[PDB]
Amino acid sequence: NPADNYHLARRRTLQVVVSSLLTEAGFESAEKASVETLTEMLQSYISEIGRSAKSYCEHTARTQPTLSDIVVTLVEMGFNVDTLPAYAKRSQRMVITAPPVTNQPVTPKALTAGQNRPHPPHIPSHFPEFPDPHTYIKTPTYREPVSDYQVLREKAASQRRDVERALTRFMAKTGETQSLFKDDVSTFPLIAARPFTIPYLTALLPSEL
Amino acid sequence: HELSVEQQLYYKEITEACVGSCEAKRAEALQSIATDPGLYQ
Amino acid sequence: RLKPRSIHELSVEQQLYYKEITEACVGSCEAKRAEALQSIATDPGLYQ
Amino acid sequence: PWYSIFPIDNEDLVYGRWEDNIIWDAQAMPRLLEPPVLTLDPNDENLIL
Repeated sequence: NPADNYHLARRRTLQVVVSSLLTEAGFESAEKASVETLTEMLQSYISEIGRSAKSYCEHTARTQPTLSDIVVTLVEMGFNVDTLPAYAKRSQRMVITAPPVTNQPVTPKALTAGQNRPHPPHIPSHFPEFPDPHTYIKTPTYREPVSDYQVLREKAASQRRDVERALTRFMAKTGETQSLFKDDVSTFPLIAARPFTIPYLTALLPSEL
Repeated sequence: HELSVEQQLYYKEITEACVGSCEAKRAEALQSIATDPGLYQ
Repeated sequence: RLKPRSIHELSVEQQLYYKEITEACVGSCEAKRAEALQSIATDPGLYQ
Repeated sequence: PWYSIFPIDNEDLVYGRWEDNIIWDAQAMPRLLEPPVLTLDPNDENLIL
C-alpha cells in the first residue's frame, strides 16, 4: 500500500535513527514502547524547529531562515548550541540511509495508442483528445442483401426444378409405375397412365383461374 | 410468401402421410423429409 | 408481415477494431502484435 | 466492412424467451397462448422475398 507508505517511509527512517543513536555508547535490545516513544520525541523536535524558525524569520519579514534564526530558535528550546560542533565530530557518528522509491521502473508502460475524433470549438486544443470509437460510437449493421437478377433467376429456377423432381419421384414411388428401360424404378420412374371416366374434363378445363 | 401449388401439394401429402393411415407411406414420407435437398420455404 | 432487418450487436468501429486486432495478433509484425496484445490486456470494453 | 463480416444470428433465438412457450402442464398452463401469424423473416437468404 503506497498510501501509508507516504508516512511510514519517513517515520521508520526515524526508527533506524533512534536505533542507531541508542547503540552509540549505549544499548542493545531496547523495549518496543521505548523506541516508539523516542522516535515520537524526535519527529516532534524536527517539527518544532520547523514551525519556530519559520516564525522567527517571518517575524523579521523574511521567507527562508538563516543561521541567526535557528540559533535563536534553539536557544528558546534550551539547547546550548555551542556543544554541537563537538557532537558532530564523533568517531561513533553513523549515517542512516534514506528510504527507497516506490516507482523503481519509472517508465515501464508500453501504453495503448488510439486516436479518433477532433474537438468542437468550445474545447481548446490543450484539453485531452476525444477517445476512440468503441468507447461511445454505435451504428446498427445489417446482413448482406443479394439483389442480383442472375442469381435470383438461378435460385428460383433450381428450387422449382428440385421441388418438381422431388414431387414426381415421390408420386412415382408410391403408386403404379412404368419404366422405358428394364429394372428402372430408381432412375427415371414414370407415373403410370391411369384411365379416368370423362377425359375432356381433365384435358380442356383450366386449373388456375 | 404463399406456397406455390407444387409445394402446397407436397406439404399436404407429407403431413397427411404422417397422421396414421398406414405405416409404409409414413416411412416413405419420413425418408422424404430426411433426404430431400430443397425443403426450405 | 416481415420482421425488421436486424443489426449486429457490434458497431462498425468495434468490428473494424476486432478485424485489426485479429490481423495484428497473427504476428506479421512484432510491434503490431505487442500493441494488440496490450490492447487485449487492458481494453475495458472488450466484453460483448 | 460497410457490411458486417461476422454472421448475424436469429434475434429471437439469441434474445427472445422461447421458454414461455414450453408447455410444462397442459391443464395448469400459466400463460394463455395465442395463434401465431406467419412472419416471413427477410433476413434469411434462400427466401425469394
